[PDB]
Amino acid sequence: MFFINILTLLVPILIAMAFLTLVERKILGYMQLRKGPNIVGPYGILQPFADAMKLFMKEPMRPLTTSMSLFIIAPTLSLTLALSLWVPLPMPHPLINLNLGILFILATSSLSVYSILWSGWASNSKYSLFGALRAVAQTISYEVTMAIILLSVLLMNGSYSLQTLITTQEHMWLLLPAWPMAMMWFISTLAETNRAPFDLTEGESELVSGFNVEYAAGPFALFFMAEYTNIILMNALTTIIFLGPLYYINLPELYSTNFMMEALLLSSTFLWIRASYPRFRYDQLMHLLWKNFLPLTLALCMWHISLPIFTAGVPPYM
Amino acid sequence: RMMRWNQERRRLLIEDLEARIALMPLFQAEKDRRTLQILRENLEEEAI
Amino acid sequence: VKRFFESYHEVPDGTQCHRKTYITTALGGICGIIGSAYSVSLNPADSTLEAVARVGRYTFTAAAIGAMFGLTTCVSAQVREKPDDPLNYFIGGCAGGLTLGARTHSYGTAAMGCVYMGTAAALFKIGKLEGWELFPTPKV
Amino acid sequence: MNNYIFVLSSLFLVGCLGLALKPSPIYGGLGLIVSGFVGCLMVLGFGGSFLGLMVFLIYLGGMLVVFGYTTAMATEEYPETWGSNWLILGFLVLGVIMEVFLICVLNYYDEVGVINLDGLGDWLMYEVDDVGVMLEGGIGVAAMYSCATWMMVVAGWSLFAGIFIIIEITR
Amino acid sequence: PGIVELPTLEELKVEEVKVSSAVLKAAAHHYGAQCDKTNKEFMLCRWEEKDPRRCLKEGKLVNGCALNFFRQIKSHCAEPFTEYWTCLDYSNMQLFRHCRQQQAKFDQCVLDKLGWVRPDLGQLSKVTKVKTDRPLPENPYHSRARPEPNPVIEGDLKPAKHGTRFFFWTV
Amino acid sequence: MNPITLAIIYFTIFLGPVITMSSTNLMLMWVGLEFSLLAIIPMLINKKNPRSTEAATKYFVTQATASMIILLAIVLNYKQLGTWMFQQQTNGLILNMTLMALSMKLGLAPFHFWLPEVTQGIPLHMGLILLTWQKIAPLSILIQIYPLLNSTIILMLAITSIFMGAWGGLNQTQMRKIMAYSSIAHMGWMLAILPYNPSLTLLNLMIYIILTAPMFMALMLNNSMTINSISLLWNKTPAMLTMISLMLLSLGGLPPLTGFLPKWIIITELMKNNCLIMATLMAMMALLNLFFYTRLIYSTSLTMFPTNNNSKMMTHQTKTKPNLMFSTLAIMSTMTLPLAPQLI
Amino acid sequence: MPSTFFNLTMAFSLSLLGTLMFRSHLMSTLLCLEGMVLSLFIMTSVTSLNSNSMSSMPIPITILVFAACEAAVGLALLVKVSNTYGTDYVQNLNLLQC
Amino acid sequence: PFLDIQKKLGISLDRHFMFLSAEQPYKNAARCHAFEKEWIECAHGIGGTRAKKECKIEFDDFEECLLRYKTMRRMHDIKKQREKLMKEGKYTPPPHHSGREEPRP
Amino acid sequence: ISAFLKNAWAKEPVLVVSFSVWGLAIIMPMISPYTKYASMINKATPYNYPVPVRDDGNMPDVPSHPQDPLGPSLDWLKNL
Amino acid sequence: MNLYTVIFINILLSLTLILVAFWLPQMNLYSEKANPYECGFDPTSSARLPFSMKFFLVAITFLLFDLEIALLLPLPWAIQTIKTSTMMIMAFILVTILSLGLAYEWTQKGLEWTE
Repeated sequence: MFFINILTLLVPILIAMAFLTLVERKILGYMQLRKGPNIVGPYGILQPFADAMKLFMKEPMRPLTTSMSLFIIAPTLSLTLALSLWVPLPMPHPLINLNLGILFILATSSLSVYSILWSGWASNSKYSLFGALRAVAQTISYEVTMAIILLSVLLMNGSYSLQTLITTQEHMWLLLPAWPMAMMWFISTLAETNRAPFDLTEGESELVSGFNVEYAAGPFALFFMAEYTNIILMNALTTIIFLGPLYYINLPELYSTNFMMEALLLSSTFLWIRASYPRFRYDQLMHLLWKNFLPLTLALCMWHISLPIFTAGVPPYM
Repeated sequence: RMMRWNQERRRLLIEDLEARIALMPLFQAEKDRRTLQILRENLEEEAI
Repeated sequence: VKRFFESYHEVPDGTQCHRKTYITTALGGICGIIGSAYSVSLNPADSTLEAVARVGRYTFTAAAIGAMFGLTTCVSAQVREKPDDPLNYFIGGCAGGLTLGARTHSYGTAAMGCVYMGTAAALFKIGKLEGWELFPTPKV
Repeated sequence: MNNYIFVLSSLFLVGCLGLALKPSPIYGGLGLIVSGFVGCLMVLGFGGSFLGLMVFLIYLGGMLVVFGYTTAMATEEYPETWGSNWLILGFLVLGVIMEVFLICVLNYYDEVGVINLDGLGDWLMYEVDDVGVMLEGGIGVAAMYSCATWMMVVAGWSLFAGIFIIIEITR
Repeated sequence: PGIVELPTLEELKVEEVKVSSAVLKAAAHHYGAQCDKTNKEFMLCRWEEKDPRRCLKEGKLVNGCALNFFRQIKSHCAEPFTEYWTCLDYSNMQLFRHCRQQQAKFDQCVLDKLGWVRPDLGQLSKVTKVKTDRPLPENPYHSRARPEPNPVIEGDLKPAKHGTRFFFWTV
Repeated sequence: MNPITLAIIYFTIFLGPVITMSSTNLMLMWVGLEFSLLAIIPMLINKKNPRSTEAATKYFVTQATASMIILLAIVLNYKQLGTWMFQQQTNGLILNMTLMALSMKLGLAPFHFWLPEVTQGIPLHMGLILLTWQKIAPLSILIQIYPLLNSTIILMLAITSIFMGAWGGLNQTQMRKIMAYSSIAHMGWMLAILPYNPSLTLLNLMIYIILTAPMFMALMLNNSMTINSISLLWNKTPAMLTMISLMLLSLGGLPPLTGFLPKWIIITELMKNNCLIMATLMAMMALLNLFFYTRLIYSTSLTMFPTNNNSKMMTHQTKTKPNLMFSTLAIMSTMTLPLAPQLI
Repeated sequence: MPSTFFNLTMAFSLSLLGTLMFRSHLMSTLLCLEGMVLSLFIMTSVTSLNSNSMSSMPIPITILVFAACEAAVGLALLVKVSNTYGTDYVQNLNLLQC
Repeated sequence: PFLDIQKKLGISLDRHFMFLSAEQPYKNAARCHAFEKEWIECAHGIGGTRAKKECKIEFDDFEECLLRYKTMRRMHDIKKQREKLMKEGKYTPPPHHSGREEPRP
Repeated sequence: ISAFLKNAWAKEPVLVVSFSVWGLAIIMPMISPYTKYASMINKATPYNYPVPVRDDGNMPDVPSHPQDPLGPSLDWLKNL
Repeated sequence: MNLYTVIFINILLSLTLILVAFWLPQMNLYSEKANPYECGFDPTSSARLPFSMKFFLVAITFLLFDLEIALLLPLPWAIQTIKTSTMMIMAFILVTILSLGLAYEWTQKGLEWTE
């Protein structure tokens, strides 16, 4: 039965990503005054399927200079990690209930970067190296403040468990107590998913394509599948942490559906931003974070250590 | 709001922990007898 | 085991020659191998066959010194009637020094080594009789 | 499951063996990532949690910076993998077989001692507070904020001085 | 050295509750109020003796008190109690906050029919007195006699004899 | 270095050893060791010349390896005895490894090849710290565990280092390397007498420090760093020659000078404990030290070496560098034997 | 516990061995040191968890902190030697022989 | 410690987490608390040299509690004999040890 | 310094906010009635068992039954 | 066992997709197709040569800051202490020291990329 639950958690998520691709294309088209995909199947629904079949039927390149082991391992790691991170998320009942779910999320996300790093180094191509060493700086940027922001927000939750946030937000969103942190966390997710205005590891304009330049066909398609699944995942994490849905032990369906609504809203906002803004430079990103968010982030962490004390509102443990 | 809600949760946590404390004596005796039974069964088999 | 080396003093000299010669040869070989390992780890040689030749030469030279020392000491103690007389170890150490000189193709080493090694062996024997203790333990 | 922990420790040994053989720093970082993962799993299986996750996080960050450094400085026209050098390959296999044989030898000479392959997995956990609540390693670690503030003082000073030391070494 | 002294399987036999965790939680508070002296005597026995083999007779009294308590509930407030602990069992962590109405029903039923009163938030957790004729176990650790200290030299300090007796220095 | 870096770095160098000697816990002693290790390196690499960088790297690698070995010893002692301090019941291999790794940190032979190179590379004012202040912590760690050490291992290391330092001193022309080798020899004596009576190990440490600091400040005076260079003091600064001679002879260990007291008292203790062979050999081989100090004395004070035309302007210009501490330490190190009973 | 501790001690031994024998790149030596750090931390963690000594779990984290600080110092030294010589090869670190 | 700054000043920077028998968070005593306490109270006063011979029984109990070598030997021997007897055919695993028991509360 | 503070407020608002929030984080805990209650609440939370203590007949305050008036009372927490 | 099962299932799914992608497509391998890519012209030099990192200082500083993150991550359990004043003072000192280190580095131009 647990396997049936695994199927119900994987297959729908992958389909949702598949159609995130289509939704992105159509939303961008409409915002740019064009219609986007609408000839392949009714209203373009079949475009993701056609794309996936084409990519997995195209010849996968194996460039001579590459290192086959890493060049093959990296995409597998990307998709595996992106799929795995969906494991412990309460919606409202996590498939896997982990006490330190937040730390597990951080560990998996951090290991995600190694897919890009190894793929870029293994490509043995100059643009691949450019992409990999830009991803390194992207990580050096976001990772410093992501942990502090999570610490500060969890300082009202009392434990790293995700499910505890359901009760934490029983009578209120955590957004209101920590809207200043919600924004920094949102930008941090934008950077982590490697998406605009922070899509500097695959920026077409500067590097023909980044880490994925030499990748082709199915090995390539895995990278994008993981990218979009990660978009959905990170916006789900935002929806659970901030913007808490409505949980009543009587109906988990209410939590599930409200979570879906909010997660779609945020995922749409990602594409909204993509179409709306230019691209940061890969030193401006580090400067931005380190010299604007970190000075504010440390102060906010100090303040959220103080808050439970001088308000006598310590979070419960358990 | 977070202050007030957290205080309420503290009260509820104290209530539950008090329930655990109330029931613990029964569990301690049950564990005592169970572990002693396991040990004596082991001793019998070891004897054979 | 250290039993092999401590067996050297199971029976006074002049007896069990072959066994004592074996023991001293083994001790000399061990010292030579240690020295060779140091001399190769530092001051490397051009070829790995050169390195192994060096270890062979050092080991065999040290083993030869030890074998000659043991043989001559036991032979002296046996032919003359004095079992525990340090002059025997002195003659053995001189024999070792002369063998070193021959191995190195030099008479000066022969003489210097004879004097120094003979004195060292004689002092060793004297210590063993008189109860001297190297590497003692705190008594205060 | 009986062999769970022993297998994890052996994998840790193999990862450390590769690191010791010292391939190119890229493969060294990959090997250390795998070893850090396996070590985190061993700690998790020994009842830990926070400590294993922390090691994994910090080591991921460290190897990220290390890789960035290697691409810039520790690089060669033809980086050498574990298999590229025949001596490295041969000694990798030799080390694996040597550890196998050493395990067998220790088991045979001491039927119960350093290794008890018979009876393996029977001594992983010794004791547990069955009805406890506050027994989680995070509590012990957080003790640095109350009962072991000297630890915090020394570590924080170490990082603080590290900032200045690093800046002036790289000047 | 000495043969351990495990109690026999026969004397490790007692009528047992055989009621689920949800039931025990639902009955906890009133079970902490009533059946206090018995449990507290047994607990003091555990802590004072430190030997599980020496408190069995008191633990069985604990079990008997629990059986009496639950028999009374089954006799009088049975149906409200069944409703209450069904609602509790449903909850994921058996949280009280989810079933308050049924809790009120059960509490009122017991208060009127059986005269019980629930404990306030700060009652069951306060240290309490206990009365027992069981003597205080002396040498509870079976401690060996502490070795006698070294003898202490007693006297009054005087200047060193013939100064600092170092080689040739006069003083 | 800006003032704040100076304050923090110097304060950390001072802190490390104090933590080591005031910590009851092995992990905290290890913390002190790491503090010293990390903080010294920027001072070493302050010059940023090719030799300085290499000296700093050598120091780093060696000291890091030593610290890891010590940490292994600590962790295994924990595994065994559930505590963070070494007990009489502690496994012998653990103490052997601790002695070995603290020997590597201290620079004792046969782990001594690293010290001469680092001392040669680094400038004098940091060479002083390296050869004086950085030995207090490791020797303290040993002294706190003195009753459990291994006499065989300690005597072997000590005699090895005496022989090695004596032999190495002869060949070197560089003052920095000469002082490194002198450090090795004196540490050899210190560890030789450690297991038997650590009070005399501390006495030797004090006297060696009190003799080395004056010599290092003497070298700093004219930045002398070679036999030839120091040979020009008869012209550049005649006054100092007398005390330089006396101080080199004391370090060598002649009777009237203080340097005798450490060696004489240590030989006395070893003989009390029946360590005749090692005592004799150490005393015999401690005379090569007098030889390669007497060569320096000949070069500087007793003979007048050729000078240069341009030293005349050095004569013309004024000097304000010698400190009060130079005079104090030099006199109190080379004229104190009559107060020896109070020292021991 | 026993088999785990044996394998962990062997792992630390192998990493120490790797550090003691070099192989040109200084970065690899630094990585070997870092691996010994990993093994020691694991040893301490498992020992503490086995003994249920929650007062000694503050110490593996200190190990990590100080090992990280020394690793950072090592990386800075690597940067400087690279600036000096163009590579990180340890062969170039031979000037002080004289 | 080499210099007793802490004892001199009356402070306890690091002397309170030296052994397993020290105060633990939330009063969770470490494994072998009783054994370690006995050993240390036995060894107080008398010097280390005398303790090494006059508290040996306590130390032996302590190391046995902490490492448990003899317990492993004993269990190994029991299960070895069980296997030998089973292969011979002279023993059967009783119901409660086999897999079907009357589970106790 | 009014001029420099006013300029900072506009040209580097991020740092102004950070320093102000840090200053408040330090100031407020000292200036607040509720600060004392945090440690009292954490002491009120009963993680371990309350160990009964043998009644030697001269212990006048500790109760004999949990519902007896004597002993600590969490009325302050109930109506914090 | 559930986490292991699900992670292995994810691994197997990814690996199966890769194997299908490598064994289904019709292939034609030749030197010009396989040779590396560089905007339509041949590589002037291999990509394994040294690539200067202009943010090395910030990269190292990241190590120490992440270890500070590690030191701080126990706070959610720490706050469940009785010595709340001590915990507050220690955390404040730690974060303030973090801020001072960052401020010194900034004022000393650590974060400005090296050219």
